[PDB]
Amino acid sequence: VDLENQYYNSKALKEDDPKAALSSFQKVLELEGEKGEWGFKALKQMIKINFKLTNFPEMMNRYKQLLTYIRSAVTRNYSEKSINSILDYISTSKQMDLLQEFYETTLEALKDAKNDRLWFKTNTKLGKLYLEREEYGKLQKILRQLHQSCQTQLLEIYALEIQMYTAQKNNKKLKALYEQSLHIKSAIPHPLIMGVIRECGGKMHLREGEFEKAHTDFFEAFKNYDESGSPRRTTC
Repeated sequence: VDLENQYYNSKALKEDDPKAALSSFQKVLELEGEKGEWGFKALKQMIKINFKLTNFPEMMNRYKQLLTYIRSAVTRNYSEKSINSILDYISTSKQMDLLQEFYETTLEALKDAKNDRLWFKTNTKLGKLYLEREEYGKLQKILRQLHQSCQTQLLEIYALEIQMYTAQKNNKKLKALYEQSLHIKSAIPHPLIMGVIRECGGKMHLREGEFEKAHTDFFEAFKNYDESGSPRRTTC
């Protein structure tokens, strides 16, 4: 039944040059869409060539065409892996000034209650891009959504909150957040985050006057920064 579409997708996959190949992928899409997993794969390749060579708004258009096979046609797992890989390619190639908008459209299209890690990790990395952008207004909305997703990951949300208030320079809030973050640390995996909050916890203890607790905090933070790497290792 799908014997044709498979072959035309595989035929358009070759060619090397995007000249005439993109129109062939468009012909694969123009076969009446009935499945349509092969149209998704055709557009996925179209995306893979578009941001890598020349024009970007066309990539945004074809990515918006990709964001229709999330719930219907193609399964959530294959779409998750495809979006993740595509986002990694753009992150390695170009910077925030294009990537942030694609992250935003991805989160705008993923309006689904069953999205657990799919919503979270995208919103978290967008939060990091919004930290690099020097935006703190909409970052609070992002952090509101991330905090309300639970009320492992909560410590990440607390680490982003602390990262925001480190630039905002609100000491009392950072003290409250660290004292709240100590509760979640009891049953948790082993990432870098555990040593990030501790750095602030050290500085806070220097602000209050407790130098021994600051010493232990900076020692354990330095151990975590030794396990991950520099630039914060030397400063810690």
